[PDB]
Amino acid sequence: EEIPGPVAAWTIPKAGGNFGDDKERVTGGMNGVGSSLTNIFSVMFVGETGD
Amino acid sequence: RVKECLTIVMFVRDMKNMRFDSQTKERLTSPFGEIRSHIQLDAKKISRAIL
Amino acid sequence: MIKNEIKILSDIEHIKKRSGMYIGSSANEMHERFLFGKWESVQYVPGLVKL
Ligand SMILES: Nc1ncnc2c1ncn2[C@@H]1O[C@H](COP(=O)(O)OP(=O)(O)NP(=O)(O)O)[C@@H](O)[C@H]1O
Repeated sequence: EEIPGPVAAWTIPKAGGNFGDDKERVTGGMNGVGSSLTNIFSVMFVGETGD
Repeated sequence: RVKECLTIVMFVRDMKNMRFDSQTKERLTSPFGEIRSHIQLDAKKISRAIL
Repeated sequence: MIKNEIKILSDIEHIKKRSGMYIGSSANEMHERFLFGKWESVQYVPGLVKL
């Protein structure tokens, strides 16, 4: 299925741009599951990303 | 008994190849060679400055 | 220039390349531990004992 960017980042786990090489990445993220973990335990949620 | 009487405020910026052992992410399991190669902090300055 | 290439690994290569995540400390280190009644300082490799 074709799912766009922010909704796959916020609803489906194992999704992120932090799955790169360990020798270059300065960010602390390694899971891809985080905003899904935020969104699952929320009864209301709205999220806007302008690019 | 030496190290039991200190409070330490350590903030480290711009590190690479971080490894934490849990999704809790509360503690670093990175190898000490990468951390020792990245850190160029003069700890002997801290030792003479608290001596 | 640093090299940013996103790599996805299978689980055998994920364990074999990121060995500190799953078997703990993978270096020859020293610990003060209980052995047969005595708290003594001894040096070993924790991965074999973990497995
Ligand atoms: N609001 C957001 N802003 C930026 N990136 C986001 C956002 N929500 C989700 N993402 C992306 O999706 C991922 C969120 O899941 P998460 O589990 O945080 O992954 P991680 O950052 O790789 N691991 P970790 O931070 O250790 O939990 C991030 O890696 C981002 O790439």
